[PDB]
Amino acid sequence: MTHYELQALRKLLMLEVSEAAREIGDVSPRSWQYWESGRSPVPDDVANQIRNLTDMRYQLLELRTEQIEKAGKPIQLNFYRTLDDYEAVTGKRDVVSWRLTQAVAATLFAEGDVTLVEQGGLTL
Amino acid sequence: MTHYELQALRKLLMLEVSEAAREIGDVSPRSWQYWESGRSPVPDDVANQIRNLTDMRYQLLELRTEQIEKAGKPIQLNFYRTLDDYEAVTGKRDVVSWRLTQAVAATLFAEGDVTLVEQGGLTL
Repeated sequence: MTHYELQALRKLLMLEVSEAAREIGDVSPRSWQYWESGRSPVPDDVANQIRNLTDMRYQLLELRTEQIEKAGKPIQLNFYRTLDDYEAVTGKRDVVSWRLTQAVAATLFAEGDVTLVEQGGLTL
Repeated sequence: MTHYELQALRKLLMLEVSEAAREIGDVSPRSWQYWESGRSPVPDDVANQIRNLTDMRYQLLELRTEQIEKAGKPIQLNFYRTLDDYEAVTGKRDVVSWRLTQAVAATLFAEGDVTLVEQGGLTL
């Protein structure tokens, strides 16, 4: 996977460089920056994890689309401003899953399929 | 517009807070942070600008999708790592439009509709 493929997906998932560097790579931000600028090759394990996260974004989008089908109206999704807000609902400080919820909800909200709330959002 | 609606769209556009603060609000990064945390209300002009940038995102997605239809195969899109790369192609150092090209290209790449290149991509 190239440096700009890696960056495009990392940004699309709403990961910060420091979060991706720590949770996906087991490396410093400077190393992840090198992977994103082409200064060092992207390790294949990292490319695989990034593609699997991209697949999960797609799957979550599909599940929310099925929920929208059942509801007959746009559903509500929680947009968690902070990891604490996410933790309040899930009990876990899972950075990558938190950013994933942000990416899914933001995409659906922009495309008109969903409304956003801080607390009433639909589960699963 | 609520504070988390503003943040979700700002992030989906791939804008940094300092970029949104300078180019969209005419305000400091701290003031934009306040709009995104709920400490100050989102000005209606800013909300309008954000909604229009979101419309442009959707519109660029539609045009690229039409280009893919006409091509009969995946097309190549430039993913500009830096504002310099963007300017080299467009002749303009338009931060907001640059981030928009990144967001469009990243979504289409994730869905498999497009390949990414650093140079030579199909222009629109």
